Amino acid sequence: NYQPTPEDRFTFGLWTVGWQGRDPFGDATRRALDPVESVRRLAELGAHGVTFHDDDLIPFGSSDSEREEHVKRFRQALDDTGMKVPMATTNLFTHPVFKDGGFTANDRDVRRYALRKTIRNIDLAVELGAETYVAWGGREGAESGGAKDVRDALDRMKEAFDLLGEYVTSQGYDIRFAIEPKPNEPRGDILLPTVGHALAFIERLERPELYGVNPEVGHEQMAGLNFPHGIAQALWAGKLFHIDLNGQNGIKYDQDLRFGAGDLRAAFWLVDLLESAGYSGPRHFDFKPPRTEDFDGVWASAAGCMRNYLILKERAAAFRADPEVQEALRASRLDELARPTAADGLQALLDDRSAFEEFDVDAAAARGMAFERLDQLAMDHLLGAR
Amino acid sequence: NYQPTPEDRFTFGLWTVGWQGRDPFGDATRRALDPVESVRRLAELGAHGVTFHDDDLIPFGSSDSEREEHVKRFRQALDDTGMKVPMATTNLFTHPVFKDGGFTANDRDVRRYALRKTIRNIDLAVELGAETYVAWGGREGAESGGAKDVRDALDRMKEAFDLLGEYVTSQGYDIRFAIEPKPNEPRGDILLPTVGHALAFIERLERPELYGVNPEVGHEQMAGLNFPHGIAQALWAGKLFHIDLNGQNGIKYDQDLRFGAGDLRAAFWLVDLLESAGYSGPRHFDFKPPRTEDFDGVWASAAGCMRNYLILKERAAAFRADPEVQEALRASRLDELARPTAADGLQALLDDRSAFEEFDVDAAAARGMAFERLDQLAMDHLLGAR
Amino acid sequence: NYQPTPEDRFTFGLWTVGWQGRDPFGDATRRALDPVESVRRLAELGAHGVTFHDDDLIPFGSSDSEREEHVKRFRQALDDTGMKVPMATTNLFTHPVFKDGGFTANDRDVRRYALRKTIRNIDLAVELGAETYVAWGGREGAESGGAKDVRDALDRMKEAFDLLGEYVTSQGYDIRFAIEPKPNEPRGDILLPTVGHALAFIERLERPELYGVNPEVGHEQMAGLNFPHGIAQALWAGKLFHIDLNGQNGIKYDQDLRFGAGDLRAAFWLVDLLESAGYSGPRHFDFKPPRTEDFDGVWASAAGCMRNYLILKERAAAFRADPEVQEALRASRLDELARPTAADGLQALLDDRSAFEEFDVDAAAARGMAFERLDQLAMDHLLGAR
Amino acid sequence: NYQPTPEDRFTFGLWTVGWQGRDPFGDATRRALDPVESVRRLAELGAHGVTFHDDDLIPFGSSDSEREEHVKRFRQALDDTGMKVPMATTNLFTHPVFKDGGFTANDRDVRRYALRKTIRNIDLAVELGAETYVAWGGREGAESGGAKDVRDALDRMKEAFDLLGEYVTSQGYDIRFAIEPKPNEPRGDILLPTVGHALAFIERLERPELYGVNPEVGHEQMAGLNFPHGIAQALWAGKLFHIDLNGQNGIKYDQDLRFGAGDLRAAFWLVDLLESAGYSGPRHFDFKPPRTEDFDGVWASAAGCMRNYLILKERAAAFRADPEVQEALRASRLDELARPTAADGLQALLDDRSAFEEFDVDAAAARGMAFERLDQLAMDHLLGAR
Ligand SMILES: [Mg+2]
Ligand SMILES: [Mg+2]
Ligand SMILES: [Mg+2]
Ligand SMILES: [Mg+2]
Ligand SMILES: [Mg+2]
Ligand SMILES: [Mg+2]
Ligand SMILES: [Mg+2]
Ligand SMILES: [Mg+2]
Repeated sequence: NYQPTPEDRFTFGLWTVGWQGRDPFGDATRRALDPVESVRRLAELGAHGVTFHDDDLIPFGSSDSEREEHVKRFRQALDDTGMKVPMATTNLFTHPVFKDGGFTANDRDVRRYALRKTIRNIDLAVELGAETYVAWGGREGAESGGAKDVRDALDRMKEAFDLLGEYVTSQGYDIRFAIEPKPNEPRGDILLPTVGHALAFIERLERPELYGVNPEVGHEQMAGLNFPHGIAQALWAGKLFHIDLNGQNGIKYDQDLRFGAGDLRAAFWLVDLLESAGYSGPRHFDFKPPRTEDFDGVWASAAGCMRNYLILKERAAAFRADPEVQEALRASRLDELARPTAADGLQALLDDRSAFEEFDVDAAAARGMAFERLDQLAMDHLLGAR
Repeated sequence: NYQPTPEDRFTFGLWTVGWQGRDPFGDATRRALDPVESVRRLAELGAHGVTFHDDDLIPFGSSDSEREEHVKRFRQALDDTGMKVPMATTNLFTHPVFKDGGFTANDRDVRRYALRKTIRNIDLAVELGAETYVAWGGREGAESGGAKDVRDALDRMKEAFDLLGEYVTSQGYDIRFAIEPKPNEPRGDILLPTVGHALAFIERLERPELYGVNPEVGHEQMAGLNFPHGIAQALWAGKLFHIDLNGQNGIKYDQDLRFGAGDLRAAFWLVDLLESAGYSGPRHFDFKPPRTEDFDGVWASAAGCMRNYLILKERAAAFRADPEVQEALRASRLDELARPTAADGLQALLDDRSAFEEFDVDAAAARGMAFERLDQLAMDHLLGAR
Repeated sequence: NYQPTPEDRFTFGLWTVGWQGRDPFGDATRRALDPVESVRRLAELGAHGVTFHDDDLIPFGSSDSEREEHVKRFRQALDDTGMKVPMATTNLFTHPVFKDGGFTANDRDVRRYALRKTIRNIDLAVELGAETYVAWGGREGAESGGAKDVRDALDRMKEAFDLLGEYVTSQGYDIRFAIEPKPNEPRGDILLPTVGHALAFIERLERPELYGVNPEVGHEQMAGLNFPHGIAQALWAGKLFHIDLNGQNGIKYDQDLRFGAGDLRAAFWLVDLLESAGYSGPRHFDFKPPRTEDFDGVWASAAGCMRNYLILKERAAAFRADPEVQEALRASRLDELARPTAADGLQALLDDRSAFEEFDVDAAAARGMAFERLDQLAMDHLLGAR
Repeated sequence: NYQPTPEDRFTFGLWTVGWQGRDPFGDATRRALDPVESVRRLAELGAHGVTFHDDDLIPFGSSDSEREEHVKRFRQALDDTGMKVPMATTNLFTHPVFKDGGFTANDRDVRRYALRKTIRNIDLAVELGAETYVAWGGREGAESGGAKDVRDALDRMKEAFDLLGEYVTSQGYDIRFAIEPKPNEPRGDILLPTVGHALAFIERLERPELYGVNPEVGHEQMAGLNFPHGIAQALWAGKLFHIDLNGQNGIKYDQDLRFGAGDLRAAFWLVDLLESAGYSGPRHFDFKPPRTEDFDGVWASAAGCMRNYLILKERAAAFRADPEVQEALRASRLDELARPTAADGLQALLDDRSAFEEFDVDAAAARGMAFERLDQLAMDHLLGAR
């Protein structure tokens, strides 16, 4: 009954099930989890692997000696469980030194420190076998207009990512970068606030082939945007390197609900798209078990993430395989959308009198699109009424 | 007292002061304006020029004979007033044939018709001396998930813009295209919903140098985004070809208030940015005089657009020239943001022990950014308290 | 298979399936429907009844003679089909005279005209057997701060509703009023913008027992509010006289999607609440078939409204009847929420040392709420995985 | 130059300038402030008084002995400075025991504990001379639909407030309660989410005269609502007992910016309303100095709160005193809005043929409202261009 296996490629951040429940108005409600027990519990639930910030695994300020001991304990748990580490990232947001950003801090010495902290963790990520390195610039931004010249900040952001790209190519590392956008919180406005802004920025880097996006369901929805549409544009550009799955109820603070919560129909269309397009990367959950929950609720919440993906996967597959849906797709002319507008070329189009001079505009306008019948078949499939 | 002259490059769409006041719930409250009287009245107000949709100037369905007479009347009014036409665009949204889009309609024959309708108006725009041709894909989108395969739609959108680019280069026209993003309305979700999505899409076109963005204040604010930040990224990419100025009160329907209304502080930071960066294109107002107004209120509203720009221009210039503000900018290290993070290169950075091993993280964290004092000086300048 | 019957009390506005598809940017895509054919088609679909604005049934400006003929045709169709008319309302928003409002227009003569137009339709509504009279003040509001003194406007709004209440009591009519809130559109801000504001206003009227609320799914969601929570407060106050069912995708223009579209999980919790609380009024759909659709799509969209309600009704009933869910409700202490905090009284509470002096705050804090397991059971029931 | 004095009645929460800068993603950037030094520094800035949560003044878990010493130190600083304490409140949100709420927690023993914790602080507030006791139910709410039966929760909320009202009347205390609404954060949805919901709830309490609202600028704007409109309705109902002043940039997390930041024009219309209506309560700032700031930035931010109020007060007064504005108000018929619609009564209205039968609807519709000229005069006054 919708049981995950490591072949489903479900992954979790250490910081997700490990979130102690401290929010802007309240103290932690759960004790800290040992990264080793998180790996063990996730493996029993059917997870494929885990991800980490440097500071999740190695407490900030650790000596090189303690650092080695933390990695060895972690590596032993991975060996014992068969869990993989497909992605890693840097914490450039918790420590007070990053209060005005890491890569785009106004202070130059902070920017240099941020780069050195990142490079150190890239080495560790490669050693653990990570294939994607995520950058979430949570402190890159501003609360007021004069605090940040955004053109200069984008220069600094490009400089930082270009240097990271020079570092991985000079070391011969087989790792790629993924930028994770977020529109706001904790800064009043964050630089590169949506998937689109991040995709546009990547095209200005020196080695654009090394960089893609790591979109998160809830973050695009914090701007009221259609997440499946944004994912489709990232896939269209060949830039969907990784994805963060969770839930969000509209435009408000970043909720990080378990996947399937929040906008359920958007979750259906997302799974339909990822499975149809053959996305083969990790299905990563960046979620927070609500601070109302004890540790039993943490693992129930994590299990629910994977369960909801598998239920939606089944429903989307039944939707696409239904002959009546295939009939409805043709009635709405989805087949015609996939055909070129003018494969005959510009000159043939200009000479084609049926495209303008003799085009019956009233007859074309009278054709219904039959979209509502199609959408109700999708609803019926989602709800199990077909 | 803040009087505009044609040297200020203020322009208005015919459809702005010409809006009759029909909204989704109500009939028109004003009679239609002759395009010739709009040109005359705007010239008396100090405007530099006007813009038009094809269907604003030539009523849909006009014969070639009536078309010639409409253009000649319009050209005579331009000659009589000295008004310019710096931009033109196509109406691909009003007629029922465009109910599922123009360039990305599911029906192939509609897509071909949309291209022919656009090409015809490009010829006219060039004849009138327009330098920028704007495309607002208001019907390109969907209300439901299955109605539009977004990857196929982006293929169709790229095909359409590539064909337009082939057309202007083969004709030898000196005109460039600007895509105007909008996140929603009238479609449930519109393709290329923000400046970022449009910038990313442009980089996939065959001749990207021909295409830029035409951002609108209110449209980015309909996604809760920081409009000056988005403009800065467009300037950083070299893609700000045109701009639509107006006002918007938050995330809701597209209000198109007169410029300066809505988010007043964002308007200040926008003008500061455009003037500092030396933007030399038209200051175009895409606004709607509220349907509460008679024709006297229409011209008062249009005059207010230009007045508010000139007041904000004065205040932003006083802000940047104030020695105390220049002192505060250095106190907040805006000068350091403009300096390279690592002009010494990657290897020097890796060997620099002051960037990590010997970096005093507690001393750097204790430095205040002094952003609040800087922002209050900006407030004082905006309010005329300095 | 989820077939509606008139016993389900599904009703539709004439203006819903009759919407011609004119939006702020486009002309109508469908021809006008005769109110008589709408009644016939809805009856065949299983609807219980219809609702109307005065101007939906009797074209504005009609003579008393034409008025009588329009009512007689309509009454004959009701007799032929068995359809009821449970609710009626006034159009105080389409005609230009209402551009600054009806009851709160700045012009006194418009306010008097608005009252007379309303009173005339109350008489007709009573004659047709309507039990609820809805008031949606779509033009009561402002785009700018100085245009409307809101305290004076609330005086005028109270005066108007008090006069309507005096009229129905003096005539001996058995009809009640329901105020329909909306936060914005077509005005920049609308007075009484949410269910809460309307409930508070009602308590200041001379005869508060005559007035309740007519909340609409999409309107509360245009403020990002939880619609089932707002309905619960209206039920708690005894003021849910009527309800408008539809769908909305977040904070944007009023979409009026078919019910079940938009926020699907909120639709589930709404149906669960209405059915558990024993709401016995009409299930009214205020929706607009998208303008992409021809007339076949209109009736498919209307049928989908009722189908989705019946599917959700089945799923919510299975959720509440599931013994495992009843167990989970007790594990989350929903039973304790229903028990008085201090039925022993204030003095016993003050003397109860187990409530403070000897309360084990750490042991209470450690109890998990088990909310995530409960919410996943709700998800499983909604998706038909149980 | 816009200097505050204690006669301006500016007050600050201890938790405002005392905020250490811990946010959901980052550690504190400032050390804790002694409440005594906050009182001294605020007095030097011209503040009138301070407010506190119980846990701001007396650390949680303090013995009665330490409690007495904390109050005595605080009282001495008030005596030394002349600072007043006009308002106090309870922290029912930080400690883990309150993770599912205080007054509406599902666990009955937590609800009883919450009441006892509140009653203890009411005694202290009265001893310090507070006139208003604020309740912000930050944890009263839910992240999921089944976790909270909202009708039962409203019963529990009414029970709690009724008991507090019985307590203050039985003790003979001269204190009133003010409910502070917030739509979300830290809960997914918070009960009584707006001013309207809180006003409606108050009317169901046993002694409604004891309860009013404490609206906060940013909280109503988190629902996209017009804050001056909501304040006007609270004033109209006689329920504006207190107010929280700050700034917010649209629909997102609760920013608590200094007053005047965020929506500047809404701040102008708010001050215009408070001063015109003769609001005589405290001008309380509930704001957070951004965590980018050191302690010098904290006091600059607090000073900016008061400065911006005084500048806006001057501009609103000049606006209302300008003869040209008074002329424009009559041109827009604000005088007619203040006059009764039908002081002649219902029967005279029904017999008045000029209100309907002979009303010239086309002539009334043609009248412009002149709102745009009025709004530009307001803009000119705000910007100091008049
Ligand atoms: Mg998130
Ligand atoms: Mg993430
Ligand atoms: Mg617009
Ligand atoms: Mg525009
Ligand atoms: Mg609606
Ligand atoms: Mg409605
Ligand atoms: Mg706040
Ligand atoms: Mg507050």
